[PDB]
Amino acid sequence: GSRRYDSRTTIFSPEGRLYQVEYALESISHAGTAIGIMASDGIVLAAERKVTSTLLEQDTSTEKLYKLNDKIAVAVAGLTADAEILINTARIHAQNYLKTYNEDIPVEILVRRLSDIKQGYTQHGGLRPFGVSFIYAGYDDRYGYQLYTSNPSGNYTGWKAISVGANTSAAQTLLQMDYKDDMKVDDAIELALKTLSKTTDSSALTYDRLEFATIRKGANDGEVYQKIFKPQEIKDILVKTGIT
Amino acid sequence: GYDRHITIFSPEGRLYQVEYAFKATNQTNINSLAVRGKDCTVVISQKKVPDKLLDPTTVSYIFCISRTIGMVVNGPIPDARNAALRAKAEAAEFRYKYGYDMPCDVLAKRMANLSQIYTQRAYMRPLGVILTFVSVDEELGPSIYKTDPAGYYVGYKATATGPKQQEITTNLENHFKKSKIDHINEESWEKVVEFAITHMIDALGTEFSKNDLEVGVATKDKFFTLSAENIEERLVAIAEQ
Amino acid sequence: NNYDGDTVTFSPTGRLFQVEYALEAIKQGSVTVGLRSNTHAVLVALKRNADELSSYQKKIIKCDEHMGLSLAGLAPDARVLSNYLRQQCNYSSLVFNRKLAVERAGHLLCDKAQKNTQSYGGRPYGVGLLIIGYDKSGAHLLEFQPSGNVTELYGTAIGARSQGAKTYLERTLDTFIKIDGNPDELIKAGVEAISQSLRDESLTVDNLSIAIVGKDTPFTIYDGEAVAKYI
Amino acid sequence: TGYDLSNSVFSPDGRNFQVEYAVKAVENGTTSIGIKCNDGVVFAVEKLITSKLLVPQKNVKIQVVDRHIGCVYSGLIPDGRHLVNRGREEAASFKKLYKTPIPIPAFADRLGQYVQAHTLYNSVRPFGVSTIFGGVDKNGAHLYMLEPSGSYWGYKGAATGKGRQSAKAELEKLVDHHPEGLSAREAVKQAAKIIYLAHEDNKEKDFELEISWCSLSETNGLHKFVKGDLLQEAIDFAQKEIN
Amino acid sequence: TSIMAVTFKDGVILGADSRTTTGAYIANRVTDKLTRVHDKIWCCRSGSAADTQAIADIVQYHLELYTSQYGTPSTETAASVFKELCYENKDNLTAGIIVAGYDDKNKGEVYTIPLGGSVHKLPYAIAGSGSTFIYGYCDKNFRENMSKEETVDFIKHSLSQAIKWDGSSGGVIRMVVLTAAGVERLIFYPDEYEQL
Amino acid sequence: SDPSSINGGIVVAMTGKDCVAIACDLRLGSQSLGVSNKFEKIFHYGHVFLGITGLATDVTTLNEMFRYKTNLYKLKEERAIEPETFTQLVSSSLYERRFGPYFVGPVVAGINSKSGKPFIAGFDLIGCIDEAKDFIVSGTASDQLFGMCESLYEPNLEPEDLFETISQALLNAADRDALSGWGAVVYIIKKDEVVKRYLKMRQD
Amino acid sequence: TTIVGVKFNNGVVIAADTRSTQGPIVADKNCAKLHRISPKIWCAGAGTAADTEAVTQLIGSNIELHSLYTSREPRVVSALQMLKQHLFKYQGHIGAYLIVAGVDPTGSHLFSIHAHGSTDVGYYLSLGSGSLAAMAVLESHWKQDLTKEEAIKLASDAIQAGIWNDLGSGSNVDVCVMEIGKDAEYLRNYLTPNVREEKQKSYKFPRGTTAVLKESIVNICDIQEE
Amino acid sequence: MTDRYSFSLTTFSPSGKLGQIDYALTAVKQGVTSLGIKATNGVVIATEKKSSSPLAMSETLSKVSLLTPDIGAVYSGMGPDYRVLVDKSRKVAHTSYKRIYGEYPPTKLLVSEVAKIMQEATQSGGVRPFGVSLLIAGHDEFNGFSLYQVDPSGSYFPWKATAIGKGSVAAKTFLEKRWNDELELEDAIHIALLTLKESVEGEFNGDTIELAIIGDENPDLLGYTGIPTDKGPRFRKLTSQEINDRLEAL
Amino acid sequence: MDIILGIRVQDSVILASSKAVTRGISVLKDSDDKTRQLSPHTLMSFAGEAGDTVQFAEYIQANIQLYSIREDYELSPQAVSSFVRQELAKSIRSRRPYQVNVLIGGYDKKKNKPELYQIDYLGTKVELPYGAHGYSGFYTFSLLDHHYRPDMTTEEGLDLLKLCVQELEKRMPMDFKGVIVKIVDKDGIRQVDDF
Repeated sequence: GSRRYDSRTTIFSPEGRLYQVEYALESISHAGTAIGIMASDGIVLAAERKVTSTLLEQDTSTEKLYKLNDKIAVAVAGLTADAEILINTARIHAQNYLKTYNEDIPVEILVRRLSDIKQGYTQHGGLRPFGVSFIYAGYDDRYGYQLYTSNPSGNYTGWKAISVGANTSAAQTLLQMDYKDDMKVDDAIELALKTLSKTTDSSALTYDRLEFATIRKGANDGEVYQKIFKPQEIKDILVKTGIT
Repeated sequence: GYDRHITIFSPEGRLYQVEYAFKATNQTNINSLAVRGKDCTVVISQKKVPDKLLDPTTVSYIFCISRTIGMVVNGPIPDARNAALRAKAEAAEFRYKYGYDMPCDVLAKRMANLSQIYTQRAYMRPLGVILTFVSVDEELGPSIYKTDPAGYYVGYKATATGPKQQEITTNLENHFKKSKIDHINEESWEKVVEFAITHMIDALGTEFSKNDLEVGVATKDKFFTLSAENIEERLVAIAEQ
Repeated sequence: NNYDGDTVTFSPTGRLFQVEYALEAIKQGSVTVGLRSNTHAVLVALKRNADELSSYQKKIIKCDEHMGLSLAGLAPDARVLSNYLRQQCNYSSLVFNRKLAVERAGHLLCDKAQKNTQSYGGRPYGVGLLIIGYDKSGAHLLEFQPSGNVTELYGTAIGARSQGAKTYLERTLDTFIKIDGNPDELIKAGVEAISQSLRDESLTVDNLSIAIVGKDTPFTIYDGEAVAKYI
Repeated sequence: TGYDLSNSVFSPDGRNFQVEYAVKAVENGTTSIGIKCNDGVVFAVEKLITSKLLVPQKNVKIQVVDRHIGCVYSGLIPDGRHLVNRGREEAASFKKLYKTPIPIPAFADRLGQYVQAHTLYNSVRPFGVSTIFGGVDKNGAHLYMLEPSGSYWGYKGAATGKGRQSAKAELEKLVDHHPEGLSAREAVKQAAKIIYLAHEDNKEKDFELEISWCSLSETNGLHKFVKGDLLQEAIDFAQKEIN
Repeated sequence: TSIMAVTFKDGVILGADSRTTTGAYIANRVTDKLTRVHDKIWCCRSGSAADTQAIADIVQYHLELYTSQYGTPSTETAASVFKELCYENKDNLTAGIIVAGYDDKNKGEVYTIPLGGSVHKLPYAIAGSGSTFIYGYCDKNFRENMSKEETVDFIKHSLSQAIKWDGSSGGVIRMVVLTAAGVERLIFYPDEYEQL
Repeated sequence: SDPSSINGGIVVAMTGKDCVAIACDLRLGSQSLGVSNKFEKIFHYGHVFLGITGLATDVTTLNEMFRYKTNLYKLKEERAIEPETFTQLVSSSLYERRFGPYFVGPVVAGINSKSGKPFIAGFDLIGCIDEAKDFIVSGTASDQLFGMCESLYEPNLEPEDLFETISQALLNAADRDALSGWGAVVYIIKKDEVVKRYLKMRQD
Repeated sequence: TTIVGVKFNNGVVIAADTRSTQGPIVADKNCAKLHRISPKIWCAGAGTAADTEAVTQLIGSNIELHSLYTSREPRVVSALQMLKQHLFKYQGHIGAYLIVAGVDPTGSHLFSIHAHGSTDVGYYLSLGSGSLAAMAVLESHWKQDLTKEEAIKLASDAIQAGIWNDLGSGSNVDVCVMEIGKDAEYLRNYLTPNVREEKQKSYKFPRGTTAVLKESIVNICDIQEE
Repeated sequence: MTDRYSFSLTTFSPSGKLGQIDYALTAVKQGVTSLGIKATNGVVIATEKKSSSPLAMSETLSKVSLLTPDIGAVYSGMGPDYRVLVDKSRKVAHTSYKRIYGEYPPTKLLVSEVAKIMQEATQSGGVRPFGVSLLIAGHDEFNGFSLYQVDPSGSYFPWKATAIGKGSVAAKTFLEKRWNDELELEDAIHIALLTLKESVEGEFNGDTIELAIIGDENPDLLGYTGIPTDKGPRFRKLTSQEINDRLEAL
Repeated sequence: MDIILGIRVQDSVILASSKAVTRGISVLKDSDDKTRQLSPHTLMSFAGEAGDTVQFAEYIQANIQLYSIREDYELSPQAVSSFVRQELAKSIRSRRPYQVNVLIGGYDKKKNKPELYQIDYLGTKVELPYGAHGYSGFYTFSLLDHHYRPDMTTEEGLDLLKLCVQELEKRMPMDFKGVIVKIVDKDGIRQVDDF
């Protein structure tokens, strides 16, 4: 009947590799670059927009930096439509954990669940996996500042700075060169843009092609303040570092 | 290339399984006409019994979907029976949920959406029929809505379906540029049956016996088909003139 | 070929290869022969075994007190269709207090085989049955085919080199059907009938299996040392 | 092509190749006919005798539905016996819900929809039979023939199976000579004659005749098997025409 | 409620009250009880208004479907639909329905379905809470094959009594005449029958 | 048993001139025995205030219920939910469990940001909207507040006068009731800031 | 609670009182009972206050959808027939009693509908707790051929009689007139019968009457940079 | 039976493209041109009603639709695929956001729910992606006027003005020259007619052009006048007579 | 029913529960602990319906311990209370409820503060300086008001607790046969052997 049309996506190849996983990664190297630099007292998230025109509305726009709850944000690299389903079960799962324990969910648990959901899509069901990679940038009280990435495999690991999207080889080479561990949020701001000026496909880096975001311990009391920069604050930070 | 065996966008953007379905319809060499009167809608359809063994009356292509929406079908007759059984169920279901008689618009838009579902799922072939609903609506007066195996439907001042439709189409275009109205004017509905038959004789180039036509008239309050004597009466009145 | 993938496909001439292949499975099996008169019905069965140390496989299944069948071919499929007949023979005896007529049992198998080769993801059954039985209207002998067809016969064989015994029974048709009232002679006509199909493997007293049911005889099976009388 | 490998895939011609192969499975079967009498219907079937082992007149291939519809099919006997079995449930749930025996023009649609459903989906085979059914109800006699498309119509007379080219012509002689109406008693004689002539293609193996009829005047609207003196009187008329 | 239906020479006539009481207070004093469920197969409701209306909707839906597939329903049929819902759900729905109908073949016919769910063909029928008070009057005075002018007067007299003795009936009497000619509504105000 | 008088409590809310106030008592009983005096009935999401009286366990469930829905709301639309909308949300959530209700009687109070119009709303068990321009009351001594408030209230009070009224209203009704007392909390909501005052009242 | 509906030659007017109560306590002195299914089908509810508010919205949605899908003014008989089906599926636990009035192309209509599902057509219906006091007033002066003026005066009089003679009724009179081919006219607070006389002696306390223990400030904002 | 259509028809190809979705966008480039311009006090969206015959009446057919009382839509591509999406969207505004908040969704939230129907059409088993791109104009009180484009992959972006269809390349470059930020509603309409006159070869008059604005509020369609808390539709579709008037004033 | 007392001193929680178990007219067994250790710093005592107790204690103890293996991080005693409250609230709407009252005593090593929680069978959580359930809160709440101070040490609190039980011995009309006492504090969980 319909035996013929099956792609049989989920079987191994003779080498021991999952075909659909290897492709999804290649697809993800076409999406605009995203970079995370973790410092002692905060996290920077800078992502290079894709699609731009003098006729595109930019100020209200939001295509790569999404907020999950109070203290955790992500950056998307890949199919923005596919990701929008994985962002909605992340929020739901977060508040469901707040409903049952009365604590902000630990960063380790909210990562581990979105990787099980990715893994479970290559295990069975014959569906093509999501084409997404996340940079989970989050803060709990247990370990302080954390970074995580996941891949359409499911596998996830922690990083002090990492790149996904285009020129991850080129961007990862620069980042190893300049990273240091005494860094502060304002040095990391400077490094994240310095890496994006060199890897950019643009003839010149410009404020209207950036999505920028910090999570600082800074801000009143002990509480943590997440700040997705306005389009206008990015023009100021871009003259401050003197790239323009 | 499995795109000519199920409905997935071809490399070109087409849906080859749907473009094929249209050429499956035009094969019965039946030519259908539907024109509007002032207070009625006439539809005349060729009937062709091939062998003397088939009983003449059971062969038919006009169905009575409700009390005021008749539907003349063009295509292979099993798909028509399938499309007819399902349309009758909806005209009942409508009157049960909302308590008034399913207007024609609404029925044509329901079948359209039902057609679409079959070109979206990979496990049903589209229907191989063109459906032409005719009614005297309660609100909008005389109506015709012709629906396709893509899902497309649209209103009509008058329509023609079949292999030889090109002859009838261009004959209708000529008449409505002369008269400068959207509908055959003549007041009684017998004069509009006369008018329909005369444009069929011209288009196809051939005259009609009374066994070769099957006729359906929608006036407000009832839809009916005309018997072999009431057809004979029109035929003799056209030959007089 | 190309059309023998599934049973959903008619071939370009109309044949259903998956159903003609299932037929093959009965020509691999052992011969069994069935005949009947008006008073009694009889199955003579060649039991087959593997190597020496093997014991012979049972080819005769008791279905009820008045009905049983023998199988030829796939022994796992026979036990799935005889389980389904068992439930039917109870279902009749409890709800209508009525010994299930043989003519009906045949039409139930017919219907069950049809639904199983139309479904996508089924498989035709690969086994033949001779179903004998004695009801209100007398004795019957049915041949069941995996196609579905149930045919009522006076005698028949199925299996390997069946043709030898199928012929023998159409010459002797007038004589073994008139053997009424003597169960002993109807068994002897059937032992002869199975010796035409045998080429090698002379009968033994552990090789042969006989069932006989009739007007005055609940369904009984003779194995082992109980078939020393009929060789 | 490749438009034939699976069911309900259109070709460029519009043809549905799987259904066209199904018609070839009907043409392989044995011959059957139906005469629409003036007040009833007559059914006739050619049952090939394959062996002398077969018991005579116990493998009857005419099946009744409810208590006033005769069905007789050609092609693959299993496919049909499942179509009839299903027809019996549709008819018993009509008589349950409206408490009146199901009209014959209605019973025709319900069987068509069930066949037709097996050319929508691409995972169940089309049916490999053509059924000729009918009987008597409040309006009178109806005779229908059903193909593996789902296409059925009324017929003055119908025939399917291998010998159908012969029989369509012979049937036609009896409709031109009697516009008045071939009367019910006369049609049992004629049925046997037609089957005996259409049997000249299959004249290799002897056959057995079986007639049944549903008639308003004769059996009061029920369905019975013509038998005994009346079946024997017909068989004699048929042997007299071919010799 | 007090309803009756009476066959006669040319067809059938249905009669009904129009009072609908909830306790002692009269909620609505002009309630149509004679409802059309096809073009010549009418019915009369009595019992729990909520329950009969539900059964009449589903009958009017079944029969509109039945007409577009099988042709004209006989009156027998429409009766058996009513029956099938009353009897499957007899636990809750409390409905007593008279189905009167006219073909051209078999002229007038009356079926009554009491609370259990049991069709019964009768030459007249009565139901409702005020029926008890006219069982005697109806049985002496009925005659098969009355004149249309004579029947009307025989139903008008009966319900005149069924209103006078029962507190749960009253108001205008409606009558619906089912004949070959079609449907004709009649109405009789309380001054046309209380004076009598 | 009365599913509402197991725990008691009373909530009262008043408008003024460009400000609102919502206040309650802090007792939590299990019929005769008093258990705790720390139990608060008033919660805030964004700048909208919700008081909930009744069965104590459904106060805790229905507070963590509404914190869930509004957090999700605040992540999509990117602004705290307004009081006018939030009132439809309370109502729809309750009626969702029409059969076997939450035994509560929520009270909304806040100032709508766009317009500056102060806004209060009341509820009952199933969930109807009591709309008032005066004051909303709720709880087991809701009969006593209705009479109390109506005598005191004068339309348009300035924020520091409103604070006196809603005190006398709540203090008197608690000591005429056998399920309220043990302190009281009063919020004064203005657009810029919120000022919370704990009251010294009698411990009888 | 008192609700009347009076048909007249050119349209239909539906009037109510504004008093909503919860027990022997008057919860609200203005809460209108007139709801809006669709722009020319109005209805009003008696019985449980949460059933009539919720079940007009569950029919509001489905009737607005259906209105865009046909591209047509949504008939009254549509809402009447869809309400009936929802209330019968719960076997009359939902205690909702509505007067559904309105206009559409076919003409004016007016129905009542009881908890279980029984409906009534009428030329003038009343429903509610003081519905009996209203019913009397109608039976006295209603005639045919009422003009638009007389009917309003009639309807509002019936609601008045409910106010003076029933306890559950009170407060103000609301009206809504729907004519054929014009927009419905909602006359919110059409008649003030009784106003609250001014208090004999104003009551207003000095400041510092209340005794206080603490004061704190509650945070209602996103923390900011320092 | 055992229907085995669970495996999706879309699979990742060895080149890092999602095959079916690419093709979908070819068929969107064959659809008829449509464009939208966002101004200071409104949006306009317009298209050409392709009338296939003179017998056909494209009046009964619509390529612009009401989704809520304040959110319209227009489209490019497959007729059918459009009509069933407008019916899911009308439904899901009500079931999942209007009942349970009492308010019509804000424009940027509805688009999110519509972007979720596209996703499920390309993820789940046995379906093919939709053959359309929507432009969704709308107004809500906190973000003002907004215009959105939705793709058949699921992605949506907010545009200052934009075109999709056959002459999308020639239309987008003519909009960048004529667009600025000061545009009122009247001037943007006149820039919308000029841009459509390039891409339309045949008839160009009020009977064959469909044009609809999200603009100032209307209290004339309100329909139940006599209540200050309501404000009525912001969407108003310009009729045939109105459209010929802005061609005299061309 | 059966007595459970909880008093939170300056650096520990003390939980005291009765030995006796009364099935039938006999006192069947009178040494059986009525308390399950959840984790090395949280102790949960429980009392209520027959047999429901054991089932609702081992159930909770399984999820807390599946959570300590998963993260290698002992849940705070603040969390553990809201998880027991979540279950009890679900049970009241179910076909058959769980009538179990719990005192959760725990030493939070995060802030070096002990905490006591009371959840009753309806499902109401409240932080308390001392609590009880049943009829015990009727005899002791008036004695703890007079003597308890927040600065007491463990040695002092036990002398207050010896007095509370001596109040129950006079007025209670039921054997409970003295208590078992367990202390939760920063050093772990120990059992006071004496009365």
